[PDB]
Amino acid sequence: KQLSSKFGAISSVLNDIFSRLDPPEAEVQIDRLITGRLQSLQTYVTQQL
Amino acid sequence: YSVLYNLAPFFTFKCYGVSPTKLNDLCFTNVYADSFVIRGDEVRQIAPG
Repeated sequence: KQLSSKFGAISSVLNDIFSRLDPPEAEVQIDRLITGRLQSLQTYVTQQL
Repeated sequence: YSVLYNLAPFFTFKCYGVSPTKLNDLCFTNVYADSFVIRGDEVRQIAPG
């Protein structure tokens, strides 16, 4: 279910962001998406530990 | 969109919710064109929020 979270963006698919939005701020959008998913993965890893 | 993005016979072209560079790449269902004239003082008002 964490893959379905927009995390404040306009879409949940990074390919859609890359092919739909201007790259100079699509880089920032992709950075926000990957850091949100990284934080979710860190939380899951702490729960697993 | 070459006459709108690649070529500029119009004074000002600006896209907010979509990428102006990849206008030809996207595919949509339909477009609702609103044509109207504003004096130069109030043309800034055509923007969300």
